[PDB]
Amino acid sequence: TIDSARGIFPNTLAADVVPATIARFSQLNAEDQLALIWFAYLEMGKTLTIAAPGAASMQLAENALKEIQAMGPLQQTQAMCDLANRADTPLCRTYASWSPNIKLGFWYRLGELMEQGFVAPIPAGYQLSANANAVLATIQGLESGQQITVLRNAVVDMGFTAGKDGKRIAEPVVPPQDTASRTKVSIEGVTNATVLNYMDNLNANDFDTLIELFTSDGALQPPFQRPIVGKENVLRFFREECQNLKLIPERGVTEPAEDGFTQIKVTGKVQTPWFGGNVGMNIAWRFLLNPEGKIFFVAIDLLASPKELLNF
Ligand SMILES: CC1=C(/C=C/C(C)=C/C=C/C(C)=C/C=C/C=C(C)/C=C/C=C(C)/C=C/C2=C(C)C(=O)CCC2(C)C)C(C)(C)CCC1=O
Ligand SMILES: [Cl-]
Repeated sequence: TIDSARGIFPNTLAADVVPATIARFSQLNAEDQLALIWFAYLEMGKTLTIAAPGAASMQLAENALKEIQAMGPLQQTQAMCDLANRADTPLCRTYASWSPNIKLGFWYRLGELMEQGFVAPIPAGYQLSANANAVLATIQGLESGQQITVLRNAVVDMGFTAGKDGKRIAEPVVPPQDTASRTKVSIEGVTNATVLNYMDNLNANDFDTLIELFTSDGALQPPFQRPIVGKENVLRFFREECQNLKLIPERGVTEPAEDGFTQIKVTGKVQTPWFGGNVGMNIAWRFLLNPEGKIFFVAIDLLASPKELLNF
């Protein structure tokens, strides 16, 4: 089953401090949630610059941003608290319809406006609650790759989803990289063509080729999230959330599994277009391939430390 395949390579130590820290953050008072992330954002910006949101994304968030910018200060603060509290409001429903990148670009803009004083800032001299100060301390002790994953997950969690098949807004799909200019990965130990083609197609934004590597019932499990099952949902996820990554796999190991299956573990690094080469996340991929080589299951794990990379 997909759910049992979740257990392959049980030695892999994932960075479960990330969902732990998100769960602590999610307990906090909404104003402290907003202050804490402001605090973390300012500090992090001393050494790491976030890439600008794409034009399409900004256009899609523009109405909502304008609405907030038109509010009085107290209402601005209430609107941001509504998003953090996951209140059911029109703003919260609009926000929930957005892909992660659009939500991130919305908050990018608000951060700039708060820095400039045009959107109500965190109150001057604000002191975090006892629980919130310790949450921030944990965040600031993590590796940058973990730090940025905590911030993304806090952003994505905000807002209010009412319904099963509500509208989904995402950025337009980029055209795949021309075949001529495509790079090929090299992985120590691993010549498996399905793994190599996985990595190379994702790096080229070639989602239609990538999806064809999977079994019809196959699943992909992103870090700290449940498996996404079947070709339509996995392709959806590629198109909405997996554009412009850079996968830098380094080494792997290849083992038999029950029934002519093969299990392969690869470790390496990943860069998100929000940070480019300044943040390299430590990642493992865990593949379960059927006898024909298609992908029945792949898990992508954020690793606890670089000491989890194979043969560090
Ligand atoms: C919120 C907020 C603010 C602002 C906050 C702001 C502006 C925060 C901005 C935060 C940003 C821009 C975070 C970006 C994170 C991106 C990550 C972790 C991507 C990981 C990708 C991975 C691992 C993908 C890997 C993958 C591989 C390898 C596969 O093989 C398959 C695909 C898959 C995707 C799984 C303010 C500052 C205004 C204060 C108030 C406040 O609350
Ligand atoms: Cl990303």
